[PDB]
Amino acid sequence: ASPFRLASAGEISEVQGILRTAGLLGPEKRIAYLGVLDPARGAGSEAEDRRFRVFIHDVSGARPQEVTVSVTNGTVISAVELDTAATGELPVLEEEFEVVEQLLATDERWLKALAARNLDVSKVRVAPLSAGVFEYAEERGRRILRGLAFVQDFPEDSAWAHPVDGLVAYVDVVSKEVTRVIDTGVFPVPAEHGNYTDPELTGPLRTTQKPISITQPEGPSFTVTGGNHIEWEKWSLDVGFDVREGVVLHNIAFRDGDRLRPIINRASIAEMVVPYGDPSPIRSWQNYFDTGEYLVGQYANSLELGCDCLGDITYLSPVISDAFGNPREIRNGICMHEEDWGILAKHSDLWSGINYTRRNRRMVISFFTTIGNYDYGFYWYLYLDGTIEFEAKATGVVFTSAFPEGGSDNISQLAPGLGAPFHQHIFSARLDMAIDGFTNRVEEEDVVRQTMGPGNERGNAFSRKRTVLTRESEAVREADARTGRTWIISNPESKNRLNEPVGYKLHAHNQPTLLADPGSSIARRAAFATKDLWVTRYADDERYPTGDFVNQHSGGAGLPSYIAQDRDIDGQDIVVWHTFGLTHFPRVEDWPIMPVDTVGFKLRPEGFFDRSPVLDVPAN
Amino acid sequence: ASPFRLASAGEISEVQGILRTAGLLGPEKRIAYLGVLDPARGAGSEAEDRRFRVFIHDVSGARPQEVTVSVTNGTVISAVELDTAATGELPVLEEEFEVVEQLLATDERWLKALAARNLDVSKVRVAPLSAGVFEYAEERGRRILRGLAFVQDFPEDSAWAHPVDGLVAYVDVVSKEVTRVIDTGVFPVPAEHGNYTDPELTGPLRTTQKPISITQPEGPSFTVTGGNHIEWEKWSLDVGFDVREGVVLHNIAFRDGDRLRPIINRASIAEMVVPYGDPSPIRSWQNYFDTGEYLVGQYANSLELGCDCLGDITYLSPVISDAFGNPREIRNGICMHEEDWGILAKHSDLWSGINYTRRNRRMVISFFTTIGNYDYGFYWYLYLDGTIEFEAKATGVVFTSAFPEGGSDNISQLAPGLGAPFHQHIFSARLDMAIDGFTNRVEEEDVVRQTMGPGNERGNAFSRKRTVLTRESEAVREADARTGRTWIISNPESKNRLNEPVGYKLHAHNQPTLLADPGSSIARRAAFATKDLWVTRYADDERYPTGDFVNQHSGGAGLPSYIAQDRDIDGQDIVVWHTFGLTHFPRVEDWPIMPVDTVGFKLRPEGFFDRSPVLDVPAN
Ligand SMILES: [NH3+]CCc1ccccc1
Ligand SMILES: [NH3+]CCc1ccccc1
Ligand SMILES: [Cu+2]
Ligand SMILES: [Cu+2]
Ligand code: NA
Ligand code: NA
Repeated sequence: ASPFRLASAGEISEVQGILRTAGLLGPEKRIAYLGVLDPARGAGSEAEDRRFRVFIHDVSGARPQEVTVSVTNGTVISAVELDTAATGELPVLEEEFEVVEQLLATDERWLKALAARNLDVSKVRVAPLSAGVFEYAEERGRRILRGLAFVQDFPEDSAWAHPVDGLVAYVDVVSKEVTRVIDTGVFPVPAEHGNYTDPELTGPLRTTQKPISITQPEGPSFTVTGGNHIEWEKWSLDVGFDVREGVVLHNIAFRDGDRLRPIINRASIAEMVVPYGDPSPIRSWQNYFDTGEYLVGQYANSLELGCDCLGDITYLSPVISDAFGNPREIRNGICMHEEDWGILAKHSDLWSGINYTRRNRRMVISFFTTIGNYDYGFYWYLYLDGTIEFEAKATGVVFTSAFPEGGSDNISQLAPGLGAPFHQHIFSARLDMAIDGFTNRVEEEDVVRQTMGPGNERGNAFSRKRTVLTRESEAVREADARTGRTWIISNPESKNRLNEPVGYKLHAHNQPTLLADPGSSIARRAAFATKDLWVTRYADDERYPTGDFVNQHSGGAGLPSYIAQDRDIDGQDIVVWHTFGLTHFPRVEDWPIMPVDTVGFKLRPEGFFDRSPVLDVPAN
Repeated sequence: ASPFRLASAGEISEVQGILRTAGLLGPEKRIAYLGVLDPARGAGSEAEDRRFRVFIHDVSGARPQEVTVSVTNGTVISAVELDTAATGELPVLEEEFEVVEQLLATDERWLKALAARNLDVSKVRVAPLSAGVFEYAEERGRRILRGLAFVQDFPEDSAWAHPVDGLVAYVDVVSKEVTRVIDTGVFPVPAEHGNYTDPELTGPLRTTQKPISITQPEGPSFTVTGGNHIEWEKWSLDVGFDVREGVVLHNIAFRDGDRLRPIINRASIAEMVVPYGDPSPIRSWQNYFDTGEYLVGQYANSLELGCDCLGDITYLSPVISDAFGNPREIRNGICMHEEDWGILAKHSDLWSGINYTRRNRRMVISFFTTIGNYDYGFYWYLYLDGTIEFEAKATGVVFTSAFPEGGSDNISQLAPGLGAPFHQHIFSARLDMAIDGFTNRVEEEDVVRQTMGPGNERGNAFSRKRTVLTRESEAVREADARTGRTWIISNPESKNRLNEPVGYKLHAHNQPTLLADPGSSIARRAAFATKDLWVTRYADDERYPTGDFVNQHSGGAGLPSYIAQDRDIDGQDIVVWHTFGLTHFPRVEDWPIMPVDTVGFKLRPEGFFDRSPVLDVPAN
């Protein structure tokens, strides 16, 4: 009954039928993106209109189309031809991954480069890398992928251990032309293997780990109704899934007594970028937006019980469309479980004699995605005390290069001859806030140091200051760890029992933002990544910090264009966009497969409740 | 057999006997501190000399004594009379907690202040707060406590909800004189109770939490030998316990193949300070060093199975001395267990077809302490991949005041009439490093941004720079979150297979340091807390960042005096002191008992190993 339910196989088949009947999905068409649209502001009409947005690619070279479909009424709502030279290309198709390698294997310039290196072309894998926008005028309006090569000594070999440096090719995947092959010189192909399942590399496996058993003899404390509605320890929310963003959280709310209080209308990771800091011409163009260009949701793993998710696990299996509009299930794509989380609160009082201890727990909602060499886990946590936390776990295999003779200022050496270019992993969380409703505002809170003097004779005082962000033009903010800077989202029209506005405080990790030169192509295309915090006024069509079509867009779309409208955000329907990321100088310990590193953020109640919300938690 | 074993009841009884026989422990003497001394550098003689350091207080007013005892040979090694006016007073005695309230209850000025407020003196509890050093010349050389009052409506009432503001008293606890009573005016005593076990406050307890069962059907993967030596997943270490510092980690080392490699010689939290930022004369003197002044180890809780520690738990029960030299056990004072910790490493490879997943776990060593209103958990974590992490968990009851009419810039309002002054909780970790041995150095690592130009035509490059700290005078460092600043401890004489020095990287949380004016008394006494990182050359007697006798020391002892020696630290036996802390602006949700907040730091291998150290972990 819920308009926020997951898309079903039947809905996707109906979309495919509507498009077919309308003449929009013939045999030369491919679906590059398909997703349900959220209800507009004002779904209180209960008139359910399940609408889907579709990006349709044309393999014959005709212009692509953005189509909106009403599955409820069986109609096409709108269909617009896209000018990709102006507004950007469609996301990379899974079926284009092979095309780079296959085209190159019959190009004379590529074959000559391999022959000079004594490489068998049947061993050479080619990574299909997004192109970006640089100095090649001939690429504007064309669908380009760039290719970097790795040697596979045998079919179960890890190709990442054998980069072929000094070589890169550009391919037009629609017209099937190799447009350029660039060979800056021969580098030795690193010879050591990186096969982390080879007993010669691992040695004998440890026998010292004894089992840890986590069970729930009465089952879990959360309930799932309607397929994707979760109720857990006064929290209520809907778990969505989008092929671009992955897991999306809707209608996060907290039952405070008899009253269901909204906190967040929609939470997602709306973009992620991995820019590389190696100035070599072979890789200086390399920045992939795994979300916006590749769509991380369509690469979600099936998660195995007792390996990926441990404990009493409830799964969701989201449905997405393949390139022809057929439904395909991602079996066990989302894991859902609660975890013990240590001490919640504890006091032994010298005067009252009362000893008091309570335990914490958190609800975990997660998925894993794999795009090429990298693997990422996305984890949302809900805590008993009202805290909401996000954590990204980065693992997989680092992207490699040769390590030059005489060293490098921009590459780490991992093994003899083997390098790993410096890079960042930068995320954008899009938080459509609804603190006690939709009239919200953001204040920047700084610690204030005070000088010794009158009214502060002992020089011990310190304070804090809050600055309201009133218009979008002043709502692009930077971190300041030294002054303890945080941001508070409050509802100036809803007060707690002390007559203060209710709020939530955003705690950032204060890691470095985008390091590239502000005049670079990547600074223009990933402008969101240059600042820690952006606040916009809510609009239906402002969904991604980089715009709708990231692939080969020249720059400036998304957040810089949104905030230029300079709209009123003081007690309005607002959206918080938080940039956070890891700066990765690879270490020897990251090779041949990298242990998880993490980054994220959290939101804690700030006078949202009238006292601690966990006084009613029982003793274990 | 190990010189790092825990003190036993028999050893403490022998210390008591040696002191008695030597004439040093008559009936007017009290032991204010007793602890075993670590072996000197060069214990390879195997000549075990178990030595104990003792601070002996004299209740008759004679000068106190520092005594060193050899329990092995049954001799007093040294006994020095202390000039407390010069070098500081001894730590607060547990038996002095009562004395403040009892003396005040017969003082006419105190009784008059209570009568003006219509307060029953039999209801008024008085907190025994450390005095610091301020403008009262008459306190130099005297053992002073200051008292702040709270009303207990009945014996099981939480007194913290009823602060008596506008009133403070100073007491000489040796001569039993009330030296001053200060009454700046009447404030209403907040009337609401804060009794978090009162069903009228909690409402009916939740029935929705179902059990989480964590068991180890084959027992734990770690072994304990010799009472306190731990072996777990290639880690080896000794767990010590000191009445001042609490849990101390010794000889942390990692078995890399057939070779046992040292990492950290001694790890402890060597100080902690809670400075308050309320400029009111009633509280502007208030800064307690829970470690240095009160000794957090002697207030360690007995931890209950299934409440404080959940899972397959191994306990230690450390032994300490009471004020007369009798052994007393802290039953179940240290919990020890391993925990599942999610995904360790994961990759699904598009070219090799291999799917690979491994799970992480951590070894946990923790204790909890309670000093008055506050409770703290100290957690050390060891991870499979070589990471070492510390986490402090702060909970308990916030220290309260009245909330003034018309508001305050330095106090939060928690309930009608009830305030909580702003404060910080600042810790000092003392890390006696031994990375692959004792020849170590520290480098400060910053991200380096690069400008668009020749050699960086696309403006994408970025790098890093490392600066060696060569002398103590340049080894007082500040955080810089914006440039991603970390610190690497390396051994320039031990190289990994890539011929780079082995190292470990220290990752700080980059929270604000001490906020008080640099000319204040607390900035001088807690100088360690003004900077994030200090490096000293190892010396036997340089144990605490604040000096040996913190109580009523005028300032400058400890780290500023150590680093003034300007010793060589480039490839030497060094000690890293890391300051980290929480800045606490209390929120309504912290009342009436506060949910845990956390802070800490971690160290990760940086080219310590020749590849990932967890390739030999088996599939679950
Ligand atoms: N992660 C997106 C870039 C990529 C895609 C496929 C193989 C290697 C790298
Ligand atoms: N935590 C050390 C200060 C303190 C000691 C006893 C009661 C309240 C406060
Ligand atoms: Cu990385
Ligand atoms: Cu606090
Ligand atoms: Na909003
Ligand atoms: Na050392």
